Amino acid sequence: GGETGSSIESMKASMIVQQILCQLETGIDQQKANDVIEGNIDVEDKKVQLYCECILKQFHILDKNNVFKPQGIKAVMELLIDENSVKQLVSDCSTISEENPHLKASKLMQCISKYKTWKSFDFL
Amino acid sequence: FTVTVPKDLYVVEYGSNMTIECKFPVEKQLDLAALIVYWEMEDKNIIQFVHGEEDLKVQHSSYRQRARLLKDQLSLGNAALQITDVKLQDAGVYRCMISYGGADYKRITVKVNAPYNKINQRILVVDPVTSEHELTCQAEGYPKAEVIWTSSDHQVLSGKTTTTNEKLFNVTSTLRINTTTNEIFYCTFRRLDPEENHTAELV
Ligand SMILES: NC(=[NH2+])NCCC[C@H](N)C(=O)O
Repeated sequence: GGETGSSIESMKASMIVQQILCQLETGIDQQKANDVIEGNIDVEDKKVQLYCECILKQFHILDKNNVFKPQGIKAVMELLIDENSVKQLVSDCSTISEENPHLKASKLMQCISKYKTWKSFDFL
Repeated sequence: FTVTVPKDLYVVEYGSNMTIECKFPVEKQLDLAALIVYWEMEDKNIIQFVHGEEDLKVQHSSYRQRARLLKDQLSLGNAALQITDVKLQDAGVYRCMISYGGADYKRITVKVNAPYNKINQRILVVDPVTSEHELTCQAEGYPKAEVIWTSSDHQVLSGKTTTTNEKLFNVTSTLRINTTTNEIFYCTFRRLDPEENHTAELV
C-alpha cells in the first residue's frame, strides 16, 4: 500500500506523506517518530515498532507477510547511498529474521538506518 | 483537524465514472503551499498532491490517466478523487490522508456493482413450418447470474445458459420453443449472490 518514485523530490514527498500517515495509524509520539527517522530506533518500543512496520510496508520494503523485499529498499536507498552500499544493505538486512513481525520491522529499520538515516532526505 | 467523508461506501457501475470525496476544514482562504492530499487504494498510489504539485511520477500506471484530483474543489475543503471508466480493479478500500495545519485520514469502500442491467434480446424463426423460434438474452456483470425462462403462463421453461468472461461475466441464454405470434416470454437474470432480479420481455 503506497508508492515508489524516481526523483529526489518525488521521494521526499512520499517520505513526508508516509511518515505523517504512519504517525496517524500508530499514534506514535512526534519525538519518537523523529528518533526513528533520525536513526534512534528503540527496537523494543512497541510504538516505535508499529511505526517502523507501517512505514516499511507503505514503501513496500516489507510485504503483506513480513518478507523483506529488495526492490523496495533499492527504490528508497538509491537516493541516499551509492549502488554498492545499496547491494550491501540488501544482503546485510536480508539476514534479519523475527517471528515477532513488529520486532522485525524495528530491526530492519535499525539495519537500514545504519547505512544512512532517513532524515537525510530532509537534507536533499 | 478532522477529515470526514459523506459516504463510507460507493457502489458504482462498471464503466460509469466515479467521484469519491473527502472533506477537511478550511477556515480562511486555502493555502496550497501547506496542503497535502494523498489518495491510495490497496498496494496502489492514486494521488500524491503536495505543495501545489500533483506528483505524476508515483501514480500507478493503471490510474495514470483515468484518475484526477478535482483541484477546483479543494478551495472548498473538498478533496475529490475522480476516476473515469470504472473498471473491475477499481473495487476495494481507498484511503484519503489530508494534511493542512493538522492531519487526518479516512477510508472509503468502493464496490463496482455490475447488475445485469443491459439485457440484449434476439428472437429467431428457426423453422417457419414448425413455428420453432429461438429467443435469446445476453447480459453482462460481475456476480455470475443464472437465467430463468418463463412463458406467459409463468411456468418455468428450460433454456441453455453459457457463462464466459476480465472479472466481468458474460451470460448468454437461448430458448428454443414452438410458439405462435403475440406470445410473450420472459428472460430473468438472477444475479444469484446479489439478488438483482431483472426480467426482459420478448414478444
Ligand atoms: N436443458 C438445459 N437447460 N440445459 C442447459 C445447459 C447449460 C450449459 N451446460 C452450461 O452450463 O453452460
